[PDB]
Amino acid sequence: ANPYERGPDPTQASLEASRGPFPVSEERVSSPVSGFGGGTIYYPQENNTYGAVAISPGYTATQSSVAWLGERIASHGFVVITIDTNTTLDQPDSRADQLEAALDHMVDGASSTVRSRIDRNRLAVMGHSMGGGGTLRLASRRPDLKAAIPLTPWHLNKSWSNVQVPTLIIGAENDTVAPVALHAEPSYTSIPTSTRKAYLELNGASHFAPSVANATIGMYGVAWLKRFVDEDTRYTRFLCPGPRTGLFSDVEEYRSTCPFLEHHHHH
Ligand SMILES: [Mg+2]
Ligand SMILES: [Mg+2]
Ligand SMILES: [Mg+2]
Repeated sequence: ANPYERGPDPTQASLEASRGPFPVSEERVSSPVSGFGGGTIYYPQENNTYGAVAISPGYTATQSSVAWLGERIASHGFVVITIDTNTTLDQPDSRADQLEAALDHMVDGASSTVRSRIDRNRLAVMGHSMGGGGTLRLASRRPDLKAAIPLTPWHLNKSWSNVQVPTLIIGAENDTVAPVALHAEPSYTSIPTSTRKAYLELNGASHFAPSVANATIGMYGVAWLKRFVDEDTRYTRFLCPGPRTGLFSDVEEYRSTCPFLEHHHHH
């Protein structure tokens, strides 16, 4: 059976809840750290190896705008760094470099407590807005990553025809900053159909929906990471065919390259 599985069997209820099943502790990153502005590493207290996730905030924002996400995701069994960027005005491709440097810091710069809890073969990135653009760029050039989740992404580039990393893009229907028509949707469509991918558009939502605790983002974010960072097929049933859409849905639409096919071993 899958040795990367962690935590009890998921339900809709457990994934929509404020916290996952794992108590978490934090490590503040040193002042001058190489390649990014600083951050907070959230890690399960329970001594095991977990996947690791770097999360970038957006233009004019700090780690505080994605702090909820780092704690919520860590509590489902992941090591998560929420970064500050060099400056709050850094553009998406700079945020891509800073996400990569944060991954390097978790495996090669953090305490033994942190390094010992990471399976460094199993890594993911996430980001809000320009951080979401950074997620796409880094994914484009690191096909070794297990997952990428751009949240209401902004990037001047719409063409991601090289991305092989399983990618879940969350768009916000009423986004006026990074309209899904100009960013999320063309970016999604350009990703090769051979890539495991999905696009979840939040009904009614604005650009800033990922900057505060959201049950839909939390549920689908966690389930994506479980499915791909942990290869956890207990989570496939939430992703494929995916959430109910329409008028009383929190989801306006959902696209995917479902089904998501598994590999396996015999004991
Ligand atoms: Mg086994
Ligand atoms: Mg709608
Ligand atoms: Mg749409």
